[PDB]
Amino acid sequence: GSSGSSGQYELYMYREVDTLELTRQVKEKLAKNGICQRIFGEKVLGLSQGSVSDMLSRPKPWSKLTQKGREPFIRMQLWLSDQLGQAVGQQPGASSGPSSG
Repeated sequence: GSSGSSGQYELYMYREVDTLELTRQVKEKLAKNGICQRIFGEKVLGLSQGSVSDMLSRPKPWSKLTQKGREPFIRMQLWLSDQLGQAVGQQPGASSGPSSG
């Protein structure tokens, strides 16, 4: 009977989603936890820091996204429920400030 539950991307290979409400749900769940959507994009989604910014700010509809364009949105959809519980516990140790002298 009920057999999957975490809802792997194979559901979304066929069916459509509201990419605007998806990015919304994601942005909220991240904000509710003080997660920088940048580092989420970098690690979880796997995307460049500006590419994911443009994504979450001004997505395209599912109908525009090809399979390679849906990949980050799929990982977004999963992460909502799935949380992708590999591993947590490491910030990016590093920083810089400007200098001129």
